[PDB]
Amino acid sequence: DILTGSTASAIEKLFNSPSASLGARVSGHNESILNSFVSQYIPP
Amino acid sequence: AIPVHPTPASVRLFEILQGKYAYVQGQTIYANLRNPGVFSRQVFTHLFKRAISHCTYDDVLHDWNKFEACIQKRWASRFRESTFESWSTTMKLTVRDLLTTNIYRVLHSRSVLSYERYVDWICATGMVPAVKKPITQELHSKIKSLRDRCVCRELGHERTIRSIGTELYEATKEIIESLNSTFIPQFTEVTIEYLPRSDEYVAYYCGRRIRLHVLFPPAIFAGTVTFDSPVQRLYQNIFMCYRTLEHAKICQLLNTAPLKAIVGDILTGSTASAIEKLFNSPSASLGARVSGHNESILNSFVSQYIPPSREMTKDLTELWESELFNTFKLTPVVRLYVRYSSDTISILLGPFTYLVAELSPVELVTDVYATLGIVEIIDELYRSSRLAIYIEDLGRK
Amino acid sequence: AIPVHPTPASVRLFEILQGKYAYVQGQTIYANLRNPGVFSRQVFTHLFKRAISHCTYDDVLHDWNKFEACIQKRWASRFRESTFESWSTTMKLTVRDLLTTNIYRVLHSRSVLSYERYVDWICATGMVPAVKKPITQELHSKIKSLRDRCVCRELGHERTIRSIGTELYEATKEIIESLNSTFIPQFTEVTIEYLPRSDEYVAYYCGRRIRLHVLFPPAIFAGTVTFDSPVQRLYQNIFMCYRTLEHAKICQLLNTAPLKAIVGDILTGSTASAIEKLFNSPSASLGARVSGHNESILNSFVSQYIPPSREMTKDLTELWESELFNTFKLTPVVRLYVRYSSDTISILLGPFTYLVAELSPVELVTDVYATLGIVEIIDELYRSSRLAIYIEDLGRK
Repeated sequence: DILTGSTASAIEKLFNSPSASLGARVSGHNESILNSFVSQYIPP
Repeated sequence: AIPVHPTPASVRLFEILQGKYAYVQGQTIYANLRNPGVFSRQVFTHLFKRAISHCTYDDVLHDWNKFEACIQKRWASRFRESTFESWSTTMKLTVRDLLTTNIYRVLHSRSVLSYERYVDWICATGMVPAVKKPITQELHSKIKSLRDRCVCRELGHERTIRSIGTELYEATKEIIESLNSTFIPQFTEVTIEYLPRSDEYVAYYCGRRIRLHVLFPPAIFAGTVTFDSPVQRLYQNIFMCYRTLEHAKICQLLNTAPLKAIVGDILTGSTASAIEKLFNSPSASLGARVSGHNESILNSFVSQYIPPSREMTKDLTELWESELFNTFKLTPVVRLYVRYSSDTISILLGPFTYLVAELSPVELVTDVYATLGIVEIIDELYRSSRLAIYIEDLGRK
Repeated sequence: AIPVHPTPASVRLFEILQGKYAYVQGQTIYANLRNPGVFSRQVFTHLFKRAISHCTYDDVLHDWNKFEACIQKRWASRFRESTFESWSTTMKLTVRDLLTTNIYRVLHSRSVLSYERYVDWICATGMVPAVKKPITQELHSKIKSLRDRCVCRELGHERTIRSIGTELYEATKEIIESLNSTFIPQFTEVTIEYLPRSDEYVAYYCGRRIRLHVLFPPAIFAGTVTFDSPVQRLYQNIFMCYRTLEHAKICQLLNTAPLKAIVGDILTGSTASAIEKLFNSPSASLGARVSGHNESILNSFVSQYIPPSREMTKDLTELWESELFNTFKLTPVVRLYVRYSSDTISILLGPFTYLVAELSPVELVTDVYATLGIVEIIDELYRSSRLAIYIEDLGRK
């Protein structure tokens, strides 16, 4: 369906998906963050 | 007691051969060994060999003596020599035209036996079911019609042609019984079962136990069934390739909004109305949310990672070509052309001609006869014939 | 009981051959096997072979004896030799001009039988319907007119030409009945149906059950119908390619505003009025909104990702060429030129000449006769003729 679709309904499907925004958490219920970095490493 | 064939594992494994998941450029070589092809060639060269070699030498002796007496009453060693050569050439043309037109109408005729369906079982399962079909009554009339076509070819006036055509009627009779006696079911409608006690394999073609040859036995290692045929091995690489093409199209549709945000007719158009259509579209601005109704964001980053897709299918195509060449030992013409070569005739036509199709009095192909024209077979089968020595024996007066 | 052909799955599969979705450079090779082409060649070489070889030798004997007596009254071994050679050359020219002009007017003549429509069923479905057409009365006059054209060619004064032209009238008679007796419907207006009980295939050409040959049976795996022909396999790759060309034009029209924003005649013009037109246009500034009437934005990023489109169609073209070459075994001239070669004649012209077109007394083509000129056929069919031996027999006095 995605590989063969109308590409207007297919974009309208994916833009409400839960697979469109990563939400990550690091906490111990009192512990604070100090810095954040992002990397796109893909192994060979 | 354990199901084998109609499972979501195996029927998924059959549709890869039809082309449904990751059809790439290497898989097209698999259709180079599903033609009728060589099997029409070996039925041809068997009926040509039997119809020629059964003839005698003494009938040719008085036939040329009938010929030279007809030329002695018309028009002396040079005179006999040009008449002898003409006679031999005319005889070769008549024998060539007296077989190859009779042999095609029985070749391209409908046969319940299909070499195309036998390959689809050898690949991807390793075992072949067969069904007995006794006879059907219209083929008896098709035996009579070629027999009514046989005496119509007897209308010519020569001694050897009556003796050649009689066995050719008999030789095409015994082949056409066997080429319509065994029917092979498609890939559905039959189940193959494994009872563990005295472990054999049983087929059920609509509630009837039929014959089933096993060529490479599947290994049943106590939880599942794994086959030996060279599609079971490529089963893991194909789905590892196909689930990225389904994943790259996911990554290519999330990176289609020209601007992204944290929230806390087209192919042939006027191109002014087309831009005016898309600029009010809901597909022009991504709005993504991450909240638990009290939870706050701290940072935001954006990346345009698109996974490799043209790299996976290049490798998959090379792997498919290598797997096909090695297991069945096909030899390319250098690619330019992909042919059969003799180790493939023993491994594919071997268990077909002798084991499932009950064809006893038939030789296999020679690897030069497998792919070299059709008229290139006929002249060499005339040169290697037992008749051509009898003709060249007449060269010494 | 289950519909097969008039479905949105199959009629979508037919328009790919017409060229409607992803027509790329590889698909143009498919039109290299839809010409009338070889079928006009085998009708030609059958009527040339029948009209030559039926002639005798004794008629040529007194015809040259009629010739040399006409040259003995005018102008002695060297004298006979130059007259013999001239006679033979004149005879060859007359026989060549007495066939090839009569054989073209019956070749390019309208035939209800089209080899072009039979290929469009073999590809993309695998099965061919046929309709019986008994006769039409203007063709009886077209039989009489070529018969009135036959005795007009009898106006020449030679013995062999009256005997050659009589069978040529008869040989073109039996062909022209069969080349107008079977009509093939286009791709619409017929439905093909599958009843499951005693499962055969039935065609309905406007409420009448007609003949239908099945060459590769489609596998009906309990939910859908999948065909075997080499367009069903490429059905998934073409739409995976075509839905990115429709998607790249979406990405190329959102990245056309020179400035983007978060909101909380042209081809031949004066180029000063053209800039003055576009600078007031609504197609010069993208305004995108993301709100739920209380919801606030937190970040904004911009990316110019355009998906690969020239990479998909390069691969699709290579895949199409490979699929066409392997399934039908065409051999290129090295590309420079793409030809038929003998394994394609058995797989395409085989079930046409003998199975759907009721053409019994006809041989297939030789692979050197398939694509080698037209005059290159005629001289070799004269050299391999049964008449040329009778001429060379006269060389020895």
